[PDB]
Amino acid sequence: GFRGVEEKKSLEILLKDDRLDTEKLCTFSQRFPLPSMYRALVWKVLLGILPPHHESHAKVMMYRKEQYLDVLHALKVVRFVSDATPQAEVYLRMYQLESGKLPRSPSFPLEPDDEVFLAIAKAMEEMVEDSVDCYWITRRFVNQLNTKYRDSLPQLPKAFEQYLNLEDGRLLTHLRMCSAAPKLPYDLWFKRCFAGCLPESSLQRVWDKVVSGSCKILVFVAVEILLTFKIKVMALNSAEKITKFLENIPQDSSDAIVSKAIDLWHKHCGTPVHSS
Amino acid sequence: VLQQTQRLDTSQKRILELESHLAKKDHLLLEQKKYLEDVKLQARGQLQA
Amino acid sequence: VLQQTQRLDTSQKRILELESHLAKKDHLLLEQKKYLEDVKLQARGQLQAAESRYEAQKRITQVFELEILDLYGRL
Amino acid sequence: YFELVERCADQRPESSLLNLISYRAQSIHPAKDGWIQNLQALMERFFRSESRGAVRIKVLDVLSFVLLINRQFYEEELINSVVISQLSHIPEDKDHQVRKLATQLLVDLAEGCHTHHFNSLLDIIEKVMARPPELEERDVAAYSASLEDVKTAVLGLLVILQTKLYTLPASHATRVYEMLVSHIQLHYKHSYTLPIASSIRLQAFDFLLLLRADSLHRLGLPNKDGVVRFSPYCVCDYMEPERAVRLGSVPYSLLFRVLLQCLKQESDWKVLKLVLGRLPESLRYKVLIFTSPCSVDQLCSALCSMLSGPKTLERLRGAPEGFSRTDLHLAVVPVLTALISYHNYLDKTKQREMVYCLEQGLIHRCASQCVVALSICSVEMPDIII
Repeated sequence: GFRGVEEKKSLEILLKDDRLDTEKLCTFSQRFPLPSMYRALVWKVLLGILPPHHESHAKVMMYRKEQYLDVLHALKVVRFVSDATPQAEVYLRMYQLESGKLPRSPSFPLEPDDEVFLAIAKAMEEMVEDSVDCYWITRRFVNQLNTKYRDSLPQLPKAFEQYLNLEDGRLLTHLRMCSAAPKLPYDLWFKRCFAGCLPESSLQRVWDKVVSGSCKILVFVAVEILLTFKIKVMALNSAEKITKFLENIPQDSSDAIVSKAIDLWHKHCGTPVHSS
Repeated sequence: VLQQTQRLDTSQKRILELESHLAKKDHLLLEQKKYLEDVKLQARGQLQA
Repeated sequence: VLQQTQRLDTSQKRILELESHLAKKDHLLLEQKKYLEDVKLQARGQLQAAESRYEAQKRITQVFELEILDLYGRL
Repeated sequence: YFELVERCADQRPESSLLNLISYRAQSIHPAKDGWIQNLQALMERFFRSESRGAVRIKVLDVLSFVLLINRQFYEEELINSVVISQLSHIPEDKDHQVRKLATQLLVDLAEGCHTHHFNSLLDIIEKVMARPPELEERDVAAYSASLEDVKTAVLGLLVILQTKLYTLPASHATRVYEMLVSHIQLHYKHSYTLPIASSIRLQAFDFLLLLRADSLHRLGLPNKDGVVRFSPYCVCDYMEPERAVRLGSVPYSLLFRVLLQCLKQESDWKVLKLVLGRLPESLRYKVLIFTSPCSVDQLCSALCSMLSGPKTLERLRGAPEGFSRTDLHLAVVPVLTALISYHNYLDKTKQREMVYCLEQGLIHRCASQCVVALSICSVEMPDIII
């Protein structure tokens, strides 16, 4: 079955309209993966980097590029960044400047928020080719974590504890016998949004859903992580060993991890339905 | 009675015509309302940038 | 004949009211087109006002940038 | 800055909130995106969840100005989004100035609103009109102002009717007439006595008694120049609602019935002086009485029993200091004189009582009217003038 063709053509129809319906684009992003050629466009549109009207994209990208170059040149002028500075750290400093949270000098150690943004920025670099697009996608994504999900993300660990049992109760019982449930890497999974845990070629399938309003996809991604590694987790026998394994999971099974996490999230939270 | 019924029928038909025309005008007004909504959405869409 | 005359008069005054209604809706449509063109014009005006704000702040940062480059050069 | 003032509004001085409301009002016009939502938010915060009088008056005035300017195009959207959604709680509101200004707003709005949201605006006006055992002599005057919203609601119904009678859909004038009449009847069911209620009855009856009707059953009212305009949609005629342009049944029987109760129960002489002063002219239009379930018998009974017994003077108040039974004769005789024309539609006991009242009037200063009336009675009522 050529369902990939159906998905791509439906998205091209959603993108053909002179006004892009962000609600339909969100529902599509929930229900299907984004083709890689339209992922940056659709992420820009849902993150509000580009407005719904397609005509306005040229001028708004001029605005975004001007803002990016102005902030970057300013960081160069106050010597906060340099040409050697990694692109992710450049994005971190640009975000700090734009949010008014720039330190006095780059030698000031990173705050936890800074490391979280840096991790998401590193992951974005591999997903988005263009530096301006990558920076804007990164900043809007992290801002969604701090604004659209400031209350939802803290609930995610409990949702993990719930759905983990609901798919294999004995597995969560195995974890709680180790009393390792509060020591699982929730800051990685839900503040850094699996940046640095999954390869970006499949972390992007997660982030399609995170952009389109779903941070529970993160819960199900973690759940499918532990379901995929049942053979290993049921052989794990210590809280610290579990914590270290979960921060460095084998990356080979990650494509299937995210695919089955999306399947699980479509099974437990239902299939998205187009509005009438 | 015959004159009044001729005039009743013609005026009722004219009323139906005018009601359809007025419905068209109302539809145009609604369309222009959402056109203004679209216009100011586009305008603030790049004003925010 | 009284009922028939009443039915006519209801209809005939209603015609005059419906024609004033169509005239009023056409005039409202005209003033609404003019108002859409005026909000479109205010859109241009506000966009260029924001552009001028940006250019002025860009020049202010340009002066400070030249001061920073001079002060660094003096270090 | 005004976001900060909004997020500390409770602690602000009132003038600061006035400036905030003026600023947010600047933000509310069709040129600005989400202006309806901005108005709804301002209304919620500073009317629905604010309790200071001046702030709510200012936001109500902002809503009034927004409606004054933008009812040209966005009347339906504004009514749905803001007015029905926010002013519906006005009947339960504790601020008398706010309630009065809110029914003035709802009235001015409903006068022109010919959409299907007029019923929703009359819902709020009605629930305002749907309005003590202990009062002190000066506290009566202070409390009296707590009912001026009922006054503006019903005087607003007068303005609304003067407009809605000539405009479709005809159910609007029908509802206004039913509310105006059923409320002026609620006055007698509850036996209201306060001067506000007296003035309400006076003004409402003065408007109601001016409802004329032509031979075509069409209701009519005078303009500013006193020239009658007959309504092409509203007719005095009784339609049973049980099992073409739809036509407004505005039956005169409802107003007639409360006129009966006004003759039987009213205490304010300024009202009876009006009802008796305008009854003869109204009684000229036999189309009104006959086309509706009016009861001429009850009318003659009310007038005759008013003259026959002393109980009317024990019921009246506010009459001139020298008011007497003779003055009552002078006022009722005109109505009986006009009522002679309904002899074929009056019970002969009532005709006998009416002839007796006219005969009794020969003692008083209205002797000329009584003799003239009795001459017509002789021609028209031979079997009882014998």
